[PDB]
Amino acid sequence: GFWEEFESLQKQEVKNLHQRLEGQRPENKGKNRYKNILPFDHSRVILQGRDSNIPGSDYINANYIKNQLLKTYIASQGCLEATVNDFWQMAWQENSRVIVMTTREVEKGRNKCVPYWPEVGMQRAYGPYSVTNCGEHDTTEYKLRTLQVSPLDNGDLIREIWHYQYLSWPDHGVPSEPGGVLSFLDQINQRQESLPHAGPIIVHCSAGIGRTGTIIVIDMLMENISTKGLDCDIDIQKTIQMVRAQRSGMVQTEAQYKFIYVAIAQFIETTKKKLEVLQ
Repeated sequence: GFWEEFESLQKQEVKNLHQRLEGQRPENKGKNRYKNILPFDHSRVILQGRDSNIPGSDYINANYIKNQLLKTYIASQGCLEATVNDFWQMAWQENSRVIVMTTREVEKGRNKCVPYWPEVGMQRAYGPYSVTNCGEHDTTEYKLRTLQVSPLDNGDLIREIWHYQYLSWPDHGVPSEPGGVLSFLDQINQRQESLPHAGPIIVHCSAGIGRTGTIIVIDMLMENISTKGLDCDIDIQKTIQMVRAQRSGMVQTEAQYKFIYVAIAQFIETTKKKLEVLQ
């Protein structure tokens, strides 16, 4: 009786998998970069520590993404000034220890993301959290900032968060070679794997679907390969569709689509050459 009746209610939620009502509350209008790029209600990140008596207080334009054909991710839009505190609430509650920013703050005179970290050696509050930038390391393609975050009501409860910003991947194109992105993801994965208890990796660009979707799909495919071997079914189209069921529009452009193929092809060839050496 019960499970059959329950299944009859599971039906409605299946059909509702494409709704994006929360992002359309009038209270949330200033929290979106684009009125038409909204998180699916079913997978949206719901902010805690907020007053449920205030409509929209739980909102952020971001969704959980998991590899439903295999670690997990959050795909987020890039901060507006009005949403920087919301971003830090999200990172704290999810226990995220790695942030992956795939955009510059401004590209070609267009705002993409406001900075939500302090300069090195600076400490400041973002709502009820204190964030300190403890140091930076520059490579040719990306910058790593080590942030220390703690609740203002619990000052000694410190978490280190590693913030990786890719600097050479414009919203209007893709990198000329995939090597930079592949080594960037290798460092990110080494960091994440070193922390079994860490929450989802937070990945963002400007709208949170283009470069964000592209880098997440590359990472999931690399994971699949590293786990199953070079024998595995690599189905890029299927992987993208799976990720699109969780946040609308992930992997936006034809250049991004081709870049996934180019990145994975190089990853496979590099892997094969190393294995050839070991045998």
